[PDB]
Amino acid sequence: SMNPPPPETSNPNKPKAQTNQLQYLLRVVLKTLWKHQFAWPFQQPVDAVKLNLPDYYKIIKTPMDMGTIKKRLENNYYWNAQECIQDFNTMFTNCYIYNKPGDDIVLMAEALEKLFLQKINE
Ligand SMILES: CCOc1cc(N2CCC(O)CC2)ccc1Nc1ncc2c(n1)N(C)c1ccccc1C(=O)N2C
Repeated sequence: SMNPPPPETSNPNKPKAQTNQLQYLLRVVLKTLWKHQFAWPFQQPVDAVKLNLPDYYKIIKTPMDMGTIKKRLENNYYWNAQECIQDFNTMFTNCYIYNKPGDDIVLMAEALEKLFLQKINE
């Protein structure tokens, strides 16, 4: 019947930071993934209503997507780069937990994860 609210992208109790690694994650790592041909499923929250996934938000306890990560980065939401990296890992992990080995969406996530890891190697 209804999707939960997307994850928060701003929080005035949460100190704003921008570190040099966070600056790289936005301007290089997120930008590279965002423009990839496999990005489209991950550019917004999972729409469990439209995809007809009544159990998604029961199983996936920390939903995450790159639209949220982009906004977090743009809003200086993260305290350091490790917390941003954790969000990306959560995003890939959610897709692997909900879906099945060999599903196209899974194979897309694995390719983006590999790319992500290659880019965070600078
Ligand atoms: C922006 C446009 O988004 C979509 C368009 C279409 N279609 C449908 C069929 C029409 O004919 C044309 C368009 C289908 C899916 C998406 N979006 C989308 N968002 C998130 C997920 C995802 N798909 N996949 C594939 C998953 C499917 C099942 C369970 C989980 C997921 C999943 O883990 N993620 C990340």
